[PDB]
Amino acid sequence: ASATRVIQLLRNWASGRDLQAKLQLRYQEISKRTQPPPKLPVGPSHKLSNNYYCTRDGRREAMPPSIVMSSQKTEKKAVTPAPPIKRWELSKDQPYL
Amino acid sequence: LKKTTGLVGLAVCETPHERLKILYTKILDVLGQIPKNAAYRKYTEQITNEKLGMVKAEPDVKKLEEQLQGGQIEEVILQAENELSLARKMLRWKPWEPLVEEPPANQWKWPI
Amino acid sequence: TSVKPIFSRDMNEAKRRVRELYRAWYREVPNTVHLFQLDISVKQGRDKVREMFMKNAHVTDPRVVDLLVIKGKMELEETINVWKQRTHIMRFFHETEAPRPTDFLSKFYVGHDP
Amino acid sequence: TRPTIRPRNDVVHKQLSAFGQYVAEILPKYVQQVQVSCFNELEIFIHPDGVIPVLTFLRDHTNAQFKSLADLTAVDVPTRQNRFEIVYNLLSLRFNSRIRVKTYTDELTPIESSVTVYKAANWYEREIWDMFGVFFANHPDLRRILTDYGFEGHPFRKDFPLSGYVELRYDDEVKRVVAEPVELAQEFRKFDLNSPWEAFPAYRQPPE
Amino acid sequence: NLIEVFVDGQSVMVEPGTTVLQACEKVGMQIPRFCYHERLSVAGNCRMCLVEIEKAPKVVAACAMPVMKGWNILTNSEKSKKAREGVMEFLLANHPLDCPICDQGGECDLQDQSMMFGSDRSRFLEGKRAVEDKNIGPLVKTIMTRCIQCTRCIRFASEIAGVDDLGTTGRGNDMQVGTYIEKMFMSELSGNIIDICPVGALTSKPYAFTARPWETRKTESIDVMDAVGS
Amino acid sequence: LIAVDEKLDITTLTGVPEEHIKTRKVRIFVPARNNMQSGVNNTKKWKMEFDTRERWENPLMGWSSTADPLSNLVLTFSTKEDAVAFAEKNGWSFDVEERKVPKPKSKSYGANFSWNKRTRVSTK
Amino acid sequence: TYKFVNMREPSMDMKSVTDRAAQTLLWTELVRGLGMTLSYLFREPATINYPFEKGPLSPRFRGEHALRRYPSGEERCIACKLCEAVCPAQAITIEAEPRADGSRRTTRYDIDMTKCIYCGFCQEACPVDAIVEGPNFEFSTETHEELLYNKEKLLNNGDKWEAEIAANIQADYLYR
Amino acid sequence: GVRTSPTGEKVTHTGQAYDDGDYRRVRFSDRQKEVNENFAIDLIAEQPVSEVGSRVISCDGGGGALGHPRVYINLDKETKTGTCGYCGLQFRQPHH
Ligand SMILES: CCCCCCCC/C=C\CCCCCCCC(=O)O[C@H](COC(=O)CCCCCCC/C=C/CCCCCCCC)COP(=O)(O)OCCN
Ligand code: SF4
Ligand code: SF4
Ligand code: SF4
Ligand code: SF4
Ligand code: FES
Ligand SMILES: [Mg+2]
Ligand SMILES: [Zn+2]
Repeated sequence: ASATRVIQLLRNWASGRDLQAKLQLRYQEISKRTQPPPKLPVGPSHKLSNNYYCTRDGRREAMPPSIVMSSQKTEKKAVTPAPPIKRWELSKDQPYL
Repeated sequence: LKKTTGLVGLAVCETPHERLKILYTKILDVLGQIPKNAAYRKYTEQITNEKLGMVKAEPDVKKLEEQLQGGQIEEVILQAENELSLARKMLRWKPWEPLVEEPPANQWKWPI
Repeated sequence: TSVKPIFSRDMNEAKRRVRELYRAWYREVPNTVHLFQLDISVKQGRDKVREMFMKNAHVTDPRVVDLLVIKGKMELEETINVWKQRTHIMRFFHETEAPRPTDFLSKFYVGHDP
Repeated sequence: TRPTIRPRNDVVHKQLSAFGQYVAEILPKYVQQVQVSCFNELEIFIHPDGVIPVLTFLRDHTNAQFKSLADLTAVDVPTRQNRFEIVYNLLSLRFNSRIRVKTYTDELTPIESSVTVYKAANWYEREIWDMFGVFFANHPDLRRILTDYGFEGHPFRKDFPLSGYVELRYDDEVKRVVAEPVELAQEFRKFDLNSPWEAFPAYRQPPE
Repeated sequence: NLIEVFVDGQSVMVEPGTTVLQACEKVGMQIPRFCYHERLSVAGNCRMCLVEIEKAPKVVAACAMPVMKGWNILTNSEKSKKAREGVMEFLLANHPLDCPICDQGGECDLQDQSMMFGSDRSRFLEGKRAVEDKNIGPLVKTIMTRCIQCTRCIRFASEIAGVDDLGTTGRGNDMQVGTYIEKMFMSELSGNIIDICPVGALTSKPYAFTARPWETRKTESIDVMDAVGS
Repeated sequence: LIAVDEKLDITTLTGVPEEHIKTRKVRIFVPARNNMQSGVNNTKKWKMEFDTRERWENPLMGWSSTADPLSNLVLTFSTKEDAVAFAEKNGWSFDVEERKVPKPKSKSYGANFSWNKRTRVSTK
Repeated sequence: TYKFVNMREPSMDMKSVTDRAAQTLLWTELVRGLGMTLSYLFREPATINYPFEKGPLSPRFRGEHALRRYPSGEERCIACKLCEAVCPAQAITIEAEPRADGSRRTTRYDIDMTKCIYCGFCQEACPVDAIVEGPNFEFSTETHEELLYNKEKLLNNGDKWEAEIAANIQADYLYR
Repeated sequence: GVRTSPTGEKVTHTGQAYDDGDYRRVRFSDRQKEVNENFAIDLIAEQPVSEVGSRVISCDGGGGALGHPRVYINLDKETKTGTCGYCGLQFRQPHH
């Protein structure tokens, strides 16, 4: 930025940091507004052979839901919807603020 | 022994083992009033005996929390209380009876 | 058949609830005219209450009558708490709608409506 | 590999099926059906008066700690005798799972309020009442939540027109906003989009 | 007596002479088709209705193959799906890129059956065929680059309308549908070739460019120009 | 449980205006197949729709105006009985059209080459 | 993993107690906040000098609509109504008929700019790049009726903005 | 190519012009009528006819992916030019 050396020093002292390192106004460090043309990739289904839609058809593999039990239609162990969630580990990066 | 449970409104219990034993015994006593063939009775009796056996075999609180996998011992006590209340209500509701009524002919048919 | 009763097991209990709601609405018209600073009379308000009660006089189902008194109680509590504005209270009167013709010849002159 | 097809999780499918059988055995009086959709979602269809028992069980049971009510809504299907379908979405934080409970009702049949089980049911059931006309029996405060004061009709029913029946404007003669019958400068243009050819054979219904 | 056949393993009791397409229709399955119309004769030339039988190594034309006793018709098998994809690939290989300027628009069987039974990508890296447009009067507009040579108009003209003025001239990829001469196809039943033509090759000239099928609302009334009451 | 023997009537609860309850005749029908296509998938369910009302031209922009709330309202039913019950409980008048299904037809490819019958085709 | 945002306890040594007592009696953190605000005072403002300076924009920006032409001057729109079909807000009204030379061309093309949600679906769905959402965004009017554009207005917009529209489409057509 | 109606009102490229007795002309009083001066029909008629020595030509409108969908036009009828119907461009075979 454009600032006098006195003003920069006063700003640094008042805020207790080096503001010139982290500036909130953008000075020529950003990308140019004109860029070279791109050339994007195609994808996995852009082959000329071995590419039949019936083998890569997601929607047609959807099924009606499976009827586990219907009213119309040994000692079993009690079950749970899923295994119990594991206890979280305290962060190694910074456990406390 | 610990200062906080980390959860607002959940206080540390000084005597977790005694409270858990009391609660599990009370739960088992309530389950005795349910018909023997009820599926509810067998399952919750099984899991209560499973949990009650651990509280009588592990005197260390951290090891007991590890074995129960219920979070913290205060959470375990709260869940035992919830289970006891549910057992009383189920004794009142009696859900082991056959189905109340079947739905109409096409009540769950989809798409429609 | 054996349908679940919402509030009333018979039409007489439903009539009782209707009468209670009518008393409540009747006794609140002076307060509503005063609080909302309406330009209508208390007699006009009571006549509107009677008219709104009387357009459901053909109902013979206790469950429909229970639902009607439930909705009437809700819209009575909207008036008492001044949740409604003067706008809604006067929406009960249709003071801005033109008089719709009701005879065949007038409807024929006006347009295509049956 | 199949880059464009969503992978499946048979382990979670098995776990959900096992828990559905578990619940159906524990509560024979009310559970009418149990399904597991192939993207691993468990769904329990119950008789409408088992709402409080089934929800309290799913909340308080040790092997089903569904302490959180994610949502509560209804679906309107006019072709059914019980057109309205009440849907409860529960979340279990202890077992990191989610469940769905489905109930049916019509216009004149109340459903017991579940505010004694979940506190979010209060506003959820107020919205269901406001938008569909379903009455909840023992509700602390059942009134309109989203519609205008004095609004007549329940807009989310399938037989309710999209633009409704009345519209508002300010009238200078009476110096207030007025409600007048709806009248559109350009009428909503209804498009017929459905293709006359069947898309998914797996859902084909019997000719009957 | 009725014989028993199977569609995807489900038993159907069908009269002898019933075709595979009609048996699948009986169980509720509509086999894709371009050249087949139930009011016209059977051509079997578009090859879009090919299905697999349980033990047959070869696909059969569902529209022209009578069912035999104890046949299992695999309507959603790999062989049937690949056959449909190949046929649709050939059709769209020579078709022109005219959908936005085509009155058939959102009511085209080539489009709908390409979205339902065909592949979503094109392998055709050559030039397309362009066909001269014929003129058959003021009612029917012909843009014959969109013709798929299903010969419905020929069969309809001949059998239904008793007019034998339509046919196929030439052979091979350069086979064309028309009159071969500047003759107008004027008949009291001429718009039905507009209806039965699956593609935009035959379109209504009065209706040209005015609307799109999704916009329109449909009112079911009767006809008052004569006493048939159509 | 209580026993009441009445025809279901919910007009007082639906909030529809009286004119749109009493002057409306709906049409219960199965849609006719679009003759421009050979698919038959849109002829499976019953439809309920209202009678057409007036549409005029906007003085500004010339758009199409309407004053009929039920102009775009179309309901889908799986059965004629369901559609009729819905119309009856909502109090509308209704006209029911019986479903039209194509009759079975005898198709024979070999008929194109008859020795003595007129079914012999002059071209393929 | 997780972390605690507020779980630390202060040190109870006499030095720390005196430091906290000084912070209480002498408003140290309050003066620190004052210093931060003063630092911002001596920084440079971020305000641009509108209307003489404009904020950055991109070729993808969706502003006012326009109907384009081929280099010959012929309209690109062929009245295919794909934009009308895809429009979320039902803001496009189209009516077409054969032209005097038999072309498939529109007779009515309206866009209600008070109904439009400026989503850009119409220019995605256009197969001929006829309807575009140009770079203009300063077109506020004084009456509601002036915001109901028709074919003449949209063609005028295309003719006025064609250079910039062409440049933006050239810049961004390889990402499409 | 704009044209003026007998009432003084400009005629648009669709032929629109309010009648003499139409009240709706009041909206233009103390204001103007929005009419685009360039007529696409006139400009495309001003375009010349290209001659190519092949039975079938292809037009994509110019620019490739910045034009219209590529179509093929059959130049066999010697009594008329083949018109690309996306862009209205005429093509012909060299005669004589
Ligand atoms: C030789 C013997 C001499 C004997 C004299 C010894 C005295 C010297 C040492 C004691 C001096 C103490 C200073 C007196 C002022 C203290 C005020 C105070 O009570 O401090 C704060 C209260 O003060 C505030 O909180 C200030 C709030 C408002 C601040 C907003 C503006 C302040 C920022 C501007 C700085 C002001 C600069 C003053 C300049 C004056 C110029 C004339 C404590 O309150 P709490 O933290 O909330 O806790 C108390 C209960 N637990
Ligand atoms: S006939 Fe069908 S696929 Fe061919 S251009 Fe027309 S709409 Fe497109
Ligand atoms: S013009 Fe139409 S009906 Fe005739 S053969 Fe071609 S695609 Fe079939
Ligand atoms: S930007 Fe979106 S809302 Fe606006 S006209 Fe285009 S499609 Fe419609
Ligand atoms: S999508 Fe493009 S070519 Fe089609 S009608 Fe709209 S503006 Fe015209
Ligand atoms: S429909 Fe059978 S081959 Fe054409
Ligand atoms: Mg056609
Ligand atoms: Zn071109």
